Amino acid sequence: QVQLQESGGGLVQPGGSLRLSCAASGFTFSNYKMNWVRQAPGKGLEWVSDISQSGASISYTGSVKGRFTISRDNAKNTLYLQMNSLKPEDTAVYYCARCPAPFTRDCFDVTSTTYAYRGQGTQVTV
Amino acid sequence: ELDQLRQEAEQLKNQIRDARKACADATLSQITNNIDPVGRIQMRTRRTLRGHLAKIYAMHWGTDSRLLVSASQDGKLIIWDSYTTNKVHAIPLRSSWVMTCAYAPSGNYVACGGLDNICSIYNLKTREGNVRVSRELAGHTGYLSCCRFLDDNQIVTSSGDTTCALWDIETGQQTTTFTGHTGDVMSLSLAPDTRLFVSGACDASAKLWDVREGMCRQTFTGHESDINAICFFPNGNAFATGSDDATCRLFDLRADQELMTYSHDNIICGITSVSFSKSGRLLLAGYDDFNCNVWDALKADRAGVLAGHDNRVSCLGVTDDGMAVATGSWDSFLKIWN
Amino acid sequence: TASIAQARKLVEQLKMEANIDRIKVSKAAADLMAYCEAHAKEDPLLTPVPASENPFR
Amino acid sequence: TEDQRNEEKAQREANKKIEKQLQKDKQVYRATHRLLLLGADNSGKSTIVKQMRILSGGTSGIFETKFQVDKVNFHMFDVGGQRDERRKWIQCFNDVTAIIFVVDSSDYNRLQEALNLFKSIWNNRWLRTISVILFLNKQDLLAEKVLAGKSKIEDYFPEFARYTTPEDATPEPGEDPRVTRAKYFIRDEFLRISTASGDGRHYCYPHFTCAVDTENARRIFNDCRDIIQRMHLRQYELL
Amino acid sequence: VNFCLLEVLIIVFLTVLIISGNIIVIFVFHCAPLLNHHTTSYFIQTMAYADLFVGVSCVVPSLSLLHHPLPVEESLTCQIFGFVVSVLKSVSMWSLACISIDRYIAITKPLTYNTLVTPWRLRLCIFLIWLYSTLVFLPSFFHWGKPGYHGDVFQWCAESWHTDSYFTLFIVMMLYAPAALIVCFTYFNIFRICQQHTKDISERQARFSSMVLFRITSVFYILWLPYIIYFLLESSTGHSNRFASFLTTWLAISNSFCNPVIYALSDSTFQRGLKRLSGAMCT
Repeated sequence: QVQLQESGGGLVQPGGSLRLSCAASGFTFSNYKMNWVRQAPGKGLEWVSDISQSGASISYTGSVKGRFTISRDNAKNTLYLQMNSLKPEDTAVYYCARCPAPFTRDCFDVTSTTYAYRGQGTQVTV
Repeated sequence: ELDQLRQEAEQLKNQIRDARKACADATLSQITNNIDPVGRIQMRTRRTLRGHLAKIYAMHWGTDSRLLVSASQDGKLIIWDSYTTNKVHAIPLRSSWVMTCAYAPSGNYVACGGLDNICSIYNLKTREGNVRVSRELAGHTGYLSCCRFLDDNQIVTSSGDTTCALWDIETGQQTTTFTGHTGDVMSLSLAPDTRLFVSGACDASAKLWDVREGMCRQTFTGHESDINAICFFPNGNAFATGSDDATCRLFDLRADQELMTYSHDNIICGITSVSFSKSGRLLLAGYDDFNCNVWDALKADRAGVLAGHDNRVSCLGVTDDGMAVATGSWDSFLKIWN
Repeated sequence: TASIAQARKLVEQLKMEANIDRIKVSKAAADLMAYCEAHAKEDPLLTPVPASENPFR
Repeated sequence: TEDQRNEEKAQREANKKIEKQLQKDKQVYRATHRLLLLGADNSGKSTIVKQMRILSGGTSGIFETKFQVDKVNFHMFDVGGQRDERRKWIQCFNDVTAIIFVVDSSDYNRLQEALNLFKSIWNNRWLRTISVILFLNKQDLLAEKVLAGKSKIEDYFPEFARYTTPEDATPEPGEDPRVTRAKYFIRDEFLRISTASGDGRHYCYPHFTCAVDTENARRIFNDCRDIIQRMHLRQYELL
Repeated sequence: VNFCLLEVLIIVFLTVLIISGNIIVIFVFHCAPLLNHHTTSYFIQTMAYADLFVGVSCVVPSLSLLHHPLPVEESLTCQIFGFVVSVLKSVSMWSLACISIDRYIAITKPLTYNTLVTPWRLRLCIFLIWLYSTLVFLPSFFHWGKPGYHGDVFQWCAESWHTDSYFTLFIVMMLYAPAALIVCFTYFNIFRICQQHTKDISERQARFSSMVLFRITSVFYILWLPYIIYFLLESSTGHSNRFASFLTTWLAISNSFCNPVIYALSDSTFQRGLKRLSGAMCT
């Protein structure tokens, strides 16, 4: 089975710092493009960041470009979101979403239904 | 209390995992020192069935092992004579976006479905000689990815709305609806006895269902990505899956655990169609590397390669006689290989 | 109310999976080898067919 | 064996009749031009297909319309009857001439989802050869959103602070240099994807489309023309 | 037989490559599933069949230079040979121009292309090409001129049969100039459109910082044009080097094997089809 568990979070006052860690088991972690997707309350889901297979190609949404930083280690099978200078707009559930296939640069991970390789969840509140 | 429920589910799935490890006393490939490898297999295109304008997305064989239905994306459901290369029928479909076709075990009917989100059934043995659609099954809310006749009256239909269904064709309603999957069930296979069927989904899980009681008998999760293609082993005990992980997996229903992983380092495209030969010694696998492979299912080795297609292999079938294997593909031709 | 019903459904589905009469995979391998050596003399693709009984040649 | 020969002759007659019908259908099939229309709930793609439609009622899953411009058939699929996951039914459209991509250009928070969808379509191993006719919709509403203030596009896209307008058309977008600087920033945001990959196999054809625009049929026409031309020039490999 | 051996070795070196390449291309285009029926495959098949007929016409100069079989007239041979292979070259040339037509239309009318170029018009087109090529060289049998210096390897037919400038200016304006004009105009338009599109691609790649058919046609015309210029020179005013006539004529013949070699050894997907068909041949 494939699992994606998120560790970190809790409650942090605005302007704080945090670092979410996704332990993902059940596949070859290196061969996939990993993603961080949030769900603010009263909203849908919306993609926040993504990192390519080797970690070279990195992207963030147009709000957290300077603040947060995605990273990954493939010998530890872990995907990190280093969150800095947090905001009341950052209160959301955080899922380490996986792209559906390996060796590809196309991803479909924002889906309002139960996407299969999305993580379980983590309340991050500010 | 959702965290308590999650840890409860983790406890029961660890009980399942310990039961599977208790089953896993020895791996299959360890026991098989004494089996003879198949060695060398080469198969040649006996007939190139060229009649399709667009990409062929589905095929189904006949139970007579000669009359095969095929489905392409131009809107044509073409029934071919595999022996004499004669197009005995060619239906224009209502919506050209079909992704599956079925051939009734009696041979009297064919079926189709796809992005029209409807399972149409066409009567081949019509009185007047002009094939007409008999009835449309319009209860699914996603797309349609696989349909199989149990007989001339009961049809089971996989779908993109996460649910399989079983329908009464003469009534037009779902006799039952299998609603356990999480996302986009792509291929369903029928057992020989037609009392229980298996289906793999895009949730990386292949699940065994009982036909009569409408419930999910078993769940298998070994794959890492979307499952595109499933078939039972010919006896009905095992089944192999082809996923977008670029690996095939052989599970066994009586052990609730995967037995083989048919993969190699140099194959990085998802299996699009899978099939078992009549003995089950050969597992045939369509691919997005434009060529099929054939595997020895009992050692996880590449028995051979079926390379004849200019585009991805979208469909793959073997006769009930076991003499031929037809491979359709996205380059708009079927090829029949012995 | 919906969460309790979902919990009952999921626990009972995983419970129906839980009490299943499993068999060791060595016996599973033995059954597969027995079925394949049953049809080893019969499969038209494990051994190639002679051209006279082939309907495609 | 005589009735066997009659059976083979009837089979050959059936094959000849079928293949004649298949030639008759292949002509119409190659005559028509397929267009996968893609968009979102925000994007007014129903309005766009309405301008190529108006200038019976069925719920059979997906909308599938016909328009014609200079005696060329255009057959346009709106796939609006499936789930919100699309990574399997999008593979059916690897042979469409041009994917239409309609984007609501006014809603800046939805644009990251729109560019993520565009980047998925561009880099899909079955859509890597299909050119995209991007239809940036609702420019008259984007003009309102930028000239009204109180909606911080720089806070929705931080790269907009260090962006300058490369080129402009004079009458229709050239009334104000702020909204123009907005709209091309949206356009280049998609074009930065389109030029990031694809070795001449496919191109973006971005258009600034208002809420109402009667010329979208001709824009699809003149872009599909260039798409067919570019692939004919791509079997020559003059590059 | 020093010059005899040299010329017959040249003729053999032409004809074996000609027949092998054209048989190969004909079997490829007959057995190809994807490359069975195109808008250009009919013309390419016609080129291959025409050059195979060039080979089965060029077999008999080898026999006359080695084993010497002659008919009752004993001079009619060049009268057929210098006719028939000449017609075949015309059948090649115009077919290339026909290729240069339809691909031009494929770029100029790209959305209505399959409405302008249908297989029925292809069948009519190859029929018109063969008929026109045969009709133009018919006055050779009317004693109004020699239709070309093919068959000059027959020692009788060079100095006994005399070209006429009226016949030469008849066939050059009616067969030799219009094919070159159609090819020149069509490849001009193709290259102009390719420059416009390359400009567009280069502009868009500037904004974000950080030809097997051509070579078949080109090689045909640059290997064929020396024959035209020396043919027109020798038919205009009474001065004819024999060695240059032989060189230019068999250089013009030499493109018949050059087209299969250039096509197979220069294209990629046709090379894949060649390898797949060779595998289905060996296996």
